[PDB]
Amino acid sequence: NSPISPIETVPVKLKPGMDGPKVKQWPLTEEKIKALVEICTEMEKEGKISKIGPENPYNTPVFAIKKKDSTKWRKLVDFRELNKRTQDFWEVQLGIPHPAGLKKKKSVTVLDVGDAYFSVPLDEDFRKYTAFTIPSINNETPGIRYQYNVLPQGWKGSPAIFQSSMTKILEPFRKQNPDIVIYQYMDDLYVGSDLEIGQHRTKIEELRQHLLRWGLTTPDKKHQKEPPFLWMGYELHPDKWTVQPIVLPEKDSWTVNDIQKLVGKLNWASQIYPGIKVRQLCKLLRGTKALTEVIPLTEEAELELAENREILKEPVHGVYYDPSKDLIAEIQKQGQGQWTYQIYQEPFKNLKTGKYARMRGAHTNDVKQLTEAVQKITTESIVIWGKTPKFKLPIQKETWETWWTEYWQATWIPEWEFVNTPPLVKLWYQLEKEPIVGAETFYVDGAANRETKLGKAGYVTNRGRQKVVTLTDTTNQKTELQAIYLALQDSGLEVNIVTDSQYALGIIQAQPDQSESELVNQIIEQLIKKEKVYLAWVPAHKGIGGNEQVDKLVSAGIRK
Amino acid sequence: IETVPVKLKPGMDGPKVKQWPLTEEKIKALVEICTEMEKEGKISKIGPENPYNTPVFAIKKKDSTKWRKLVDFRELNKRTQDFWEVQLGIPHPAGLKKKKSVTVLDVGDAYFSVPLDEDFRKYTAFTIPSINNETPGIRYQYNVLPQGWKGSPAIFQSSMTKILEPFRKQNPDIVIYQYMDDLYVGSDLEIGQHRTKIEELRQHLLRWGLTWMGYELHPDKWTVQPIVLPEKDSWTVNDIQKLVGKLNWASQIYPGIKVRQLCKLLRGTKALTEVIPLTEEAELELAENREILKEPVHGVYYDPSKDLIAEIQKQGQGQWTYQIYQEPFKNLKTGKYARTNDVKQLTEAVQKITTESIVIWGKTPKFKLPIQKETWETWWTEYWQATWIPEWEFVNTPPLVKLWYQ
Ligand SMILES: N#Cc1cc(Cl)cc(Oc2c(Cl)ccc(CNC(=O)c3[nH]c(CO)nc3Cl)c2F)c1
Repeated sequence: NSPISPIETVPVKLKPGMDGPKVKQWPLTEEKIKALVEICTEMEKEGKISKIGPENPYNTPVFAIKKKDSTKWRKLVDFRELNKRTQDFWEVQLGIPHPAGLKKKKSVTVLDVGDAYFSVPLDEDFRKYTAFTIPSINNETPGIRYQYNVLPQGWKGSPAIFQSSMTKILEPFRKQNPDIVIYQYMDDLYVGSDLEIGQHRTKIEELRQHLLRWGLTTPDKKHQKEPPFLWMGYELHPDKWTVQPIVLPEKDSWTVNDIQKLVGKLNWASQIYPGIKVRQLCKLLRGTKALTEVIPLTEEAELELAENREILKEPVHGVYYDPSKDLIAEIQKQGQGQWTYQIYQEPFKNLKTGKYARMRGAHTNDVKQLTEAVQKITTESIVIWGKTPKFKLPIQKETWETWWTEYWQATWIPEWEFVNTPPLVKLWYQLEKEPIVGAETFYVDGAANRETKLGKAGYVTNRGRQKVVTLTDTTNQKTELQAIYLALQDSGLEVNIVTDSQYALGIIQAQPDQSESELVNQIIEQLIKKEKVYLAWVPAHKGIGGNEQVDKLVSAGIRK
Repeated sequence: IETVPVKLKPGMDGPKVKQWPLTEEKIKALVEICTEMEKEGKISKIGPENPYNTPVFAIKKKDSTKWRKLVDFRELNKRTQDFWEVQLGIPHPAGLKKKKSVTVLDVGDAYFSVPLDEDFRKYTAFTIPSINNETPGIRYQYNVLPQGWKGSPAIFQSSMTKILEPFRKQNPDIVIYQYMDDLYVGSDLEIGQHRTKIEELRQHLLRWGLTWMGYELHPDKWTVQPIVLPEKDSWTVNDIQKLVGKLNWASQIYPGIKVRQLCKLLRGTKALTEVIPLTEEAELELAENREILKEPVHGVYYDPSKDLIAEIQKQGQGQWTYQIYQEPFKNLKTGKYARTNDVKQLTEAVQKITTESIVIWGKTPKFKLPIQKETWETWWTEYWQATWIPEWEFVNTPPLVKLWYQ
């Protein structure tokens, strides 16, 4: 049948301290035992396997299967035990190539290697462990036994050793053809050059022949696939690329399974269709689940899905990369902590788009989110193109400088420019750096009991006001945020607040504009309405005047 | 030379650490470097049957334009600690921190002459990646002692002693310490003389085939950062509160700090702006605290069986404060670094602090770094110039700890 490469074999070992597999073969039907003899004979002739006697003590089970409306039999070997015992190998491919990172080429050819694994030898010292046995009719006589001389299907080392082999075989060609691009992916090779079609169709052949001289067979000009190439969920045309067509189902009733698959089809679409959202659709899945159970769509979810259909209405495409030009990345806020971005080299011809719509922690603001989004896009660009883009961001240079210079975490956006595409990222309040003369100084505190969970939150002020609200099923943290919230409602537009909660202070000093906490979100509304808030901290239980008095009020029937 | 066998710990296996994405600039720089190293037999390509990996980066050597290869052997260093710390440990001299000037010489080239035990070589595997996963990306392992591996100078220790025997005999008041790829040379000499002795040392080294801080370090010009307390003509309720808070947290470190009188001044429910004249008792209580803060901490000592931690705080205006300790609030050292961008500055502080840490204890500390993991991990290599890498983790450590130190 087909060649096996003369390439040097990769030494292979079992995991230290483990002997090979010795799994018992289970008896099979005559039908199967016949199918298997027919197959293994045919394989032996071709060099893939060899007969070996009962000297070899190892065994892996074997099986034959034939589909319902069919007549070809297939052999299945169950390498689970040998795989447990085979060494770990180096991970095949760190990632998979993005279309947007491909450089356009005048002519491009796809070459699948035929029967890749069977075209490569296996380390002789290791073959013995690949032993299997076709058994006799009702297991009377000892079975016929074999071992592989090539890479077996489903064995742990085949993918890696194959790639390794193809790499070594390609090295020379590459050195003597530096202007030719050869992508390696699984059995495939994608070959692109800027040469004129005549010289391209020549060079392809030298490759096919170079490959054949190492036992690797490939399809000839007649059998070679044509543009556009369908590949890994993409369409690859001669000067553009897109995702393969997206069919958004129309349903009376939506199941978890229907929504799960929809989110995915959209998430996949988001890499070239700008503006795709999935927040409201994802919210639905945040529950006990049950694939076949119907979830009725909410209004927000229907508005979101409808908007997505509109975007997907007419097809959209992305250009290929051009390493002479720079990369420009633009980001826009879609609201709800959803961010959308586009990357182009010439405006507005996108290489790709994407979305960031994440929640790092519990309390956050847009300035922080935009930084994260920038950070994410920057890693993405280093992976795809090998350089970082120039950014264009909806934030005043002024707003940015104020934030970073005063914030406590180190932070750093690389070269960027402001672009006035509303909504703009701003900070919605700032806290005073100095106490406010002629403003009521509230001293606030909260206390919760750990057994009962019954809390109290309140204040005492220098104008002699006081309040104490009682809370049920609460915690120390929540009472201390209630305490600040009371002080904000009851005070007027200017106010100083003293607290003994580093927890509250820390949250509130980071200038959040959104939270998972409802109480924080209320405290936020208030801080915006105010004109001046100063917020200081004193240590608790030190008899600091003001603090001590609200401490007595909130401790009443809660703690000693 | 006959190769020294290196036994990895029982139980532990070699590093399996993913490579952080590199830019084209650095990938091309690495492909050039690794090509030469292959020709010179220092590294050899490896097959897929080597499952191990350690990350690699490219930097520019301190104030230079050529690229240098920097392997991150942090995992491999943890997993081979018995070899380099116990079995062949290089002892740290306490003299070094006392000397007037200390000079740091790179001596990493020394190691490329000594072959590495063939059974260990697989644990030094690393990868040059490719852009957009075009190619599977090039895989090497080391044949000679690699730079960055704490085992290397441990092995080379006996060769380094021969190299330096004449110089030491001729200069018995000069202290020389090897830490990883660098030599630390300390003298009390006049700086002109010091530099003459360094050039002399360069020449000894040259005969064995070996070509955030200033030129030299000045350890004896390192002293503490007292936690300082403001001095004012007029004090407010707020100022006192801030002072009591500051004093309060200080008292966990310094025993004897007292605020009883100070608190008495705030009795009531007073407006923050209202001024409050100090009583004789309190002013004396403050003065007493102020005395305690200028002086060193009693009871706090370096324990060689414990890791060193370093915390750093961003003070604004290009200012960064930092503390080194082993048990929280038992500070072994405190300091300040000054004057670009947040990341560039922060990496400068880390290297500076690490260096002092090598000088004082022969150990780098684990940093608690106030920054987003990803931001740090993208950028740090842009301004890094050291041959080593300390351990770091990331924290969101506000708020007044910032104000408590500057
Ligand atoms: N199947 C498949 C497949 C998958 C990948 Cl990741 C790449 C691939 O080949 C390409 C290579 Cl090697 C380089 C660039 C592109 C982008 N497309 C072209 O340049 C291109 N040119 C032409 C005719 O000039 N058709 C196509 Cl498609 C390529 F498409 C083919």
